Amino acid sequence: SNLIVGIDFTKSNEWTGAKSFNRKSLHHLSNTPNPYEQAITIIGRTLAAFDEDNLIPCYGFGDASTHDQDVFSFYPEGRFCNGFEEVLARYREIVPQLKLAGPTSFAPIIEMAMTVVEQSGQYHVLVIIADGQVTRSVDTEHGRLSPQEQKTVDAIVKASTLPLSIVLVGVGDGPWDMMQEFDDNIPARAFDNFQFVNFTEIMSKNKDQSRKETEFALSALMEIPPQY
Amino acid sequence: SNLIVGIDFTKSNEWTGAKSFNRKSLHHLSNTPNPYEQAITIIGRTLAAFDEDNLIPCYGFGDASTHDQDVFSFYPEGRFCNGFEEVLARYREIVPQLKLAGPTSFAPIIEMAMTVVEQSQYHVLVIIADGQVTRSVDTEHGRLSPQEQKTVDAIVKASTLPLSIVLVGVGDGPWDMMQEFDDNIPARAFDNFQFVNFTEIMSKNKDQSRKETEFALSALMEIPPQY
Ligand SMILES: [Ca+2]
Ligand SMILES: [Ca+2]
Ligand SMILES: [Ca+2]
Ligand SMILES: [Ca+2]
Ligand SMILES: [Ca+2]
Ligand SMILES: [Ca+2]
Ligand SMILES: [Ca+2]
Ligand SMILES: [Ca+2]
Repeated sequence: SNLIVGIDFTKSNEWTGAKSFNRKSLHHLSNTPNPYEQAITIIGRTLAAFDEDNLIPCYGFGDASTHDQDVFSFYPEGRFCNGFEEVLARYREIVPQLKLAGPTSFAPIIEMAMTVVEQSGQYHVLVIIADGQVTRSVDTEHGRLSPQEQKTVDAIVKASTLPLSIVLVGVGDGPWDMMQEFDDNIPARAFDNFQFVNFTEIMSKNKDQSRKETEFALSALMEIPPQY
Repeated sequence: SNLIVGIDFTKSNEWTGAKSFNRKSLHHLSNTPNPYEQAITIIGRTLAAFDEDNLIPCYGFGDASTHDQDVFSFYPEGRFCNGFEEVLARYREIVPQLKLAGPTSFAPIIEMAMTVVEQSQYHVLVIIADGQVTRSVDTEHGRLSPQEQKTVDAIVKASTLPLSIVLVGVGDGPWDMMQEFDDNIPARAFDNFQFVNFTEIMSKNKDQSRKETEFALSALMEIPPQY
């Protein structure tokens, strides 16, 4: 198995840390690791074993350079991060230059993972670290969903015929209704290829750190098919 | 959720380590951990992370004091173990005092687990065992040995509670009967019994941490989708 990492850089990260991060942006850099740093770090400690070559494709999405249309690679060319040590380091280099934007769709990151799978038909797990706030639609002229939620669901459906599992690592306050829906209720799906894990909730419990980290890791891999 | 542990102390453990443990008893104490200790330790590092309060009801069964009728608590007035570090330490304290015996049945441990569930919110019962439940050729017992029949009956009755049973198999096997409890019990409300071959998983030559997670994911594989 190999890992793929996508990181949400949309503007909603500015306010989804109201309760869980003392009204600082989830991407704020300072004396203490923000929830994205914490997740990258713990993923490195607990899930990195499930990447066979320890090379990690990392992508960002939803900043002003990509909006809801594209992703960007952490490194020029098709060059990958060497371990989650470098994932974290590169995140910290990149964050100060980014203008957080939107709208929010998972279509571009899921399409990028589909391309990674075809560059390999080997099994992959895509890990998206995100605040859960995909663009919502209040409008009957739009149709049922926002175009972002429609495109995202369509990408999740298209990916479900590939050897790919998706894991949403949720950081911040939520709400988590949309992620829980992607987790449990996408009907046109070939198989259940989306798992939601509430990282911020798990890490806030009164248990030993190492037990919290293990609870996170197993919750993350809980829907990975039997055959692995 | 909450994790309950039951450990098999029947006499078959004296021979079910013939291949996997170089002809030593599976409960042999030394300066290297036996398969029960290996399993306790890995369960503590993995599955036990979910236990809400880190207090773990622990029981043994199948020694001379309980035979196929009862379990014994690791601690006097049913005091729970404080974390899996204490589960392991207490196991090591207890084993030298036990006379391994029989017959072998899972009815007592499953009945105890039901009692625990009823007094409590999801539970996982982990039974660490060599798989050798008492068999019989004699059909004056009915189709199954009294032990196997009472065990099946307990599994079925437990299936109406928020409880999943995971058999952590240690030693050589054979694993036919565990696979049957895993896959083939008719009157059951839901599939509440999973078999994991721990000795087979851990004997593979790969990264230790990946083996442990693979073990954990197998143990949790049949938890109902709700969780
Ligand atoms: Ca957003
Ligand atoms: Ca890789
Ligand atoms: Ca799911
Ligand atoms: Ca789920
Ligand atoms: Ca407990
Ligand atoms: Ca036995
Ligand atoms: Ca089963
Ligand atoms: Ca099974």
